[PDB]
Amino acid sequence: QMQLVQSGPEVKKPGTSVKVSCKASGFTFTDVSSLQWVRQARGQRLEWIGWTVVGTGNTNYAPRFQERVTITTDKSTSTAYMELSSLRSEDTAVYYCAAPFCSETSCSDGFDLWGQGTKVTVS
Amino acid sequence: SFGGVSVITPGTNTSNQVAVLYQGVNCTEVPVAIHADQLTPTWRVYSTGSNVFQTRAGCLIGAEYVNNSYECDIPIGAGICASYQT
Amino acid sequence: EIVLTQSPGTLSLSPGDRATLSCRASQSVRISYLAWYQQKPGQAPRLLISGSSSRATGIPDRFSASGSGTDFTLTISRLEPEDFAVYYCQQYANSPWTFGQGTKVEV
Amino acid sequence: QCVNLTTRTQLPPAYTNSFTRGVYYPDKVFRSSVLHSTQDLFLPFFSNVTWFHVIKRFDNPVLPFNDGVYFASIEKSNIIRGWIFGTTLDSKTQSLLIVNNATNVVIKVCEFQFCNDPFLDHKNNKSWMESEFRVYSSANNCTFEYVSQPFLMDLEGKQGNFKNLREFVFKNIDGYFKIYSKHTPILVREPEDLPQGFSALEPLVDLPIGINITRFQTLLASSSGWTAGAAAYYVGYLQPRTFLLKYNENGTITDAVDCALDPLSETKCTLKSFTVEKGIYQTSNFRVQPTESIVRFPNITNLCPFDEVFNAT
Amino acid sequence: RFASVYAWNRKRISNCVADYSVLYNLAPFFTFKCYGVSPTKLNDLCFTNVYADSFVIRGDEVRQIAPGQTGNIADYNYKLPDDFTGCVIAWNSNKLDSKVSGNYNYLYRLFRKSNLKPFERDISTEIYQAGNKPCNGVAGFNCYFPLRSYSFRPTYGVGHQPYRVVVLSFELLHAPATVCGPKKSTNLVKNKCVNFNFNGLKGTGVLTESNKKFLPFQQFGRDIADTTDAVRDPQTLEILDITPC
Ligand SMILES: *[C@@H]1O[C@H](CO)[C@@H](O)[C@H](O)[C@H]1NC(C)=O
Ligand SMILES: *[C@@H]1O[C@H](CO)[C@@H](O)[C@H](O)[C@H]1NC(C)=O
Ligand SMILES: *[C@@H]1O[C@H](CO)[C@@H](O)[C@H](O)[C@H]1NC(C)=O
Ligand SMILES: *[C@@H]1O[C@H](CO)[C@@H](O)[C@H](O)[C@H]1NC(C)=O
Ligand SMILES: *[C@@H]1O[C@H](CO)[C@@H](O)[C@H](O)[C@H]1NC(C)=O
Ligand SMILES: *[C@@H]1O[C@H](CO)[C@@H](O)[C@H](O)[C@H]1NC(C)=O
Ligand SMILES: *[C@@H]1O[C@H](CO)[C@@H](O)[C@H](O)[C@H]1NC(C)=O
Repeated sequence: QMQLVQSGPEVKKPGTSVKVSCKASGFTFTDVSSLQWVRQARGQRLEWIGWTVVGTGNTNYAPRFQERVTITTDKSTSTAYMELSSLRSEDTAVYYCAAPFCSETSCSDGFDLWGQGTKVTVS
Repeated sequence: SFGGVSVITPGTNTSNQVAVLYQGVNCTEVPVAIHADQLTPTWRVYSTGSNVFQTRAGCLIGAEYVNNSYECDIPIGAGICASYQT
Repeated sequence: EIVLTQSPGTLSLSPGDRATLSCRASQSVRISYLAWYQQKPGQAPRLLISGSSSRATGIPDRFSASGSGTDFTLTISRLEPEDFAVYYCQQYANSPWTFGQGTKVEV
Repeated sequence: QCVNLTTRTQLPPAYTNSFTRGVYYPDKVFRSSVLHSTQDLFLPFFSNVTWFHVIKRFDNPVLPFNDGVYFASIEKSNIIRGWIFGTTLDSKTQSLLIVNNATNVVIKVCEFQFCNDPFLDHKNNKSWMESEFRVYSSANNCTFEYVSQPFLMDLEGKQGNFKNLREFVFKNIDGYFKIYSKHTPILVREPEDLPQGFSALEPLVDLPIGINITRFQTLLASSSGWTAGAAAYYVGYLQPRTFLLKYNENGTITDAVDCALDPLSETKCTLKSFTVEKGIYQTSNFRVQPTESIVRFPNITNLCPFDEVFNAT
Repeated sequence: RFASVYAWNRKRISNCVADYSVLYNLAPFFTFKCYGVSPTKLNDLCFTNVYADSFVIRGDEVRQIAPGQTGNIADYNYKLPDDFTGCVIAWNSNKLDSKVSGNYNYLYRLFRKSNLKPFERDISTEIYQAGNKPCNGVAGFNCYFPLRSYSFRPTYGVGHQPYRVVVLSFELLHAPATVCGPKKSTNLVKNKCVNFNFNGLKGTGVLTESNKKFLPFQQFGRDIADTTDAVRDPQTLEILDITPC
C-alpha cells in the first residue's frame, strides 16, 4: 500500500559515521515529490533537520547542521541517504522520513505519509 | 448508433427547400442525439424542423403527410412517394 | 527564527466533551503553511490538518481548524478515549522550520 | 515616449451576420475552369461576427486567436497602420515589428521591451503624424529584415464617407507568415452591416519569418487624450470546414459553397456540381461521437525485479 | 557557441546556393538520417525555404529528436511534427562545451503545466506551483524553479557528454524557389520536342507561348488530371505552356 518503510534501530561507537536510508516501496519518488527528516529524542520536542527536492536536487539544512550531516536523493533507486558524522550521545534518537503522496502535479500542503523511524544510539 | 441520410429535393431552380430521411431508425432515436460534437452532420437544426412522419424506411423530417392519393413523383419506399405541391 | 507556544499546557476533561487548543508564533502571518500532528508513544506522528483549511486522508470531521490571524486553533467536538495524545504545530513559510513544544491532554 | 494614459471606456458590442465574406486562396497553384474541394480553416457562411463602433473610445486587447481569425474594417481615415506581435513584451521572447509609415515595409523579429499601450493615436490635438515611432526600447538580436511596397494608404484622415473596406484573415502556416489581405474601396452606403458580395483573399504577406502567432495586437494610429472620427470594425472566428471552390477561365475564384451548412449544400458538394435535379440523393452517414475516455488496467502496483536479472554478480 | 536547449535559434537561409558536399564531408557526423529525402540527392533539388535549429543536449536524449518520440525533453523543450520533412545531424562535442572547472550555462525545463505542440513559441520562466495553494514571490514549498543546469565534465562517461545537434527543415517545390543546387542553365528552345528541367521538374514536351495571367505568388499551372501544364521560366519571367509530343 501507500506507506513508507525504513531500516531498523542501530548502535554505533564514538568517532564513527553512519548512513541512514528511507528507501520505500510504498511510495514513488517521481520528480516533484520531496521528503523531510525529523528527529525525536526521549521526551523532547521535535526538531527539523532537512528536506530535499527529488527533481531539482536542491537541499535545505538547519542553521546548526552544516558540519556533520549530508542529505542526498537517488531517483534511480528511489531512496534518500543521510551521511551522519560525529555521533555523540546527544544524537541518539529516532529518525523519521515524511513525504506527501505527490504524483505528477497533484499534491497537498501536508506530509501525510510517515515512516516508523529508526532508533540510532551511540555509546 | 449509426445509419444513413438521404435528401429529398425538387429541382434547384424550382425551389431551395428540402426534406431529409433517416434510413431505418425509430423516430425517437435521433432527437436524443441533438447536441454539440455528437453527430457527424452538423446541421442538427433540421431534426427539430417540421412534423415527423414515421415510415418503414425511417421517419422523414420536413414533409407533411396528406391522406389523399396522387401519382408517384419521388419514390420514398414501402408505398410512400413525396412531391412538391401547393 | 520562529518559536511556537501551544496552549493550554495540560488538559483533563471528561470524554466526549468539546475542546479547543491554540498555537502562537512571533514571525509573519501565514495560515496555509501550518500543520497539526499527533504522536503516540512508540509510534510515528500522524498528520491531522494542513494549512488550517483542509483535511488529510482518513481524518474524521472531529478536527476543525479555525483562526484568521497569526494565532492557529484546532477544535475537537468529542474526546473519544483514544485521542489522548500530544499535538504539534508546524510552519513552513519562514527560515528553517521548527516545531512547537507540544500539548498533552489527560483523562 | 509612451504614456500610462489608462482612462479606458468600453461599450456593449453588436452582432451582424457575415453573408459570404472570408474566402482565400488555399494553395500557391494556378487552376482555371475547375471545381476544387478543399478542407481547411474557413469562416463559416452566415456566421455571427461581433461588430464594434468607434466615435470617444479606446480598445486594444488581444484577439482570441488560434493561428487565424477574421477582422474587417470599414474606414476612410486610415487609422490602423502597423503590427506588433508579442507574448511577454520583455526583450526575451522575440517580438514582431511590422512597420509601413508611408512607403516602407520593414519586417523585424527582435527581442523587444515595449510600452504598456503602444499607441500612435495621440499627438498634437486634431493633427495626425507618425509619432511614437520608438514603441520598442532595445533591439539586441534581430533576425529578419525585409523591405517592400506598402498598402493603399490615405493621406491624413477623413471623417465620414468610409469608402475603404479592408479584410484581413490572420494566420501563418509552417512558419510562413500569412496575413491574407483584401482592400476594396467599394462602400457606396452607410457602414451599417457588412456588405453583400464575393471576393477572394490573396496572401498579402506570404513570407518565411518562422514564428507563430498566439497573442498579439494590431497597431492603431498632445500625448494624452484624443477626439477621433467614426469607424467600424468587425471580428469573426474560423472553424475547420470543407469548401467547394469554382474557378473561372481567367483563374480567379467566382463562387463557393460549404458542405456542412445545409442538406442542400451537402448534396451540392456531394454531386460536385452547383445545381441538383429533382430526386433523392444519398449523402454522408450518421454517427455519434464518443463523449469521454475510460481506462481500466489491473490494480497491483509493485516493481518488477528487473535489476536483479540485469545486474547480478 | 550554440544556444541552450530552451532557446534554440532559427537562422534564415535563402537567396543563395547551397552546397551539401562540405556539409556531409565532416568526419564526426554520425547521427545523420533523413526522412523525406535521401542524403545523396540533396544537390539536385530547389527548396523554397531552409531553416536550421541549434541546441546542445545530453547523449541519453539524442534519440528523442526523431518525430513522434515521447519523453521529457520532447514535451517541454523541443518537439518535432509528425509530418517532418528534412533531417537532423548530431555529433559529440566533448572537446569544447565541457570545462575543467565546470560549465553551467546550459538549461532546460523540468516542470510544465502541459506539453507543447510542435514548435509553439515560449520562454517564460515564472515559478511553478505544485500544490493547489497559489505560491508567489520566491522558491519554497510546493513552488519551485523550472530550470536545471547541465554539468559537463570530462570525468563523465559515455552518455553524459554534450552533443551538438542541428536540424534542417524545408518544404518541397510549391513556391518560387530561392535555395537551389549547383547546376548550369542553358538557352531555352521553343517549339521542339526537348527534355526540359525547370527548377526540379523533369518532363518531355514542346514549349510554346501562353496568355494566361499568373499572379506574383504562383509558378505552376494544373489541370483536372492534376499534372503540371504551365510553368514560369526562372531567368526571364514570361509564361510558357507545356504540351506533349
Ligand atoms: C431550371 O430548372 C427547371 C426545372 O423544371 C428547368 O425547366 C429550367 O430550364 C432550368 N433553368 C435553367 C437551367 O436555366
Ligand atoms: C419505436 O419504438 C417504440 C417504443 O418501443 C415502439 O412502440 C414503436 O413501435 C417503434 N416504432 C417503429 C417504427 O419501430
Ligand atoms: C385526412 O386528413 C385530414 C386533414 O389533413 C383530416 O381532416 C381527415 O379526417 C383525414 N382522413 C382520415 C380518413 O383520417
Ligand atoms: C506603466 O506603469 C507600469 C508600472 O509602473 C510600467 O511597468 C509601464 O512601463 C508603464 N507604461 C507606460 C507606457 O508608461
Ligand atoms: C446572431 O445574429 C442574428 C442577427 O442579428 C441575431 O438575431 C442573433 O441573436 C445572433 N445570435 C447570437 C447567438 O449572437
Ligand atoms: C520611407 O523611407 C524612405 C527612405 O528614406 C523615405 O523616403 C520615406 O519618407 C519613408 N517614409 C516615411 C518616413 O513615412
Ligand atoms: C505637438 O507635440 C509636441 C510634443 O508633444 C509639443 O512640443 C508641441 O507643442 C505640440 N504642438 C501642438 C500644436 O500641439
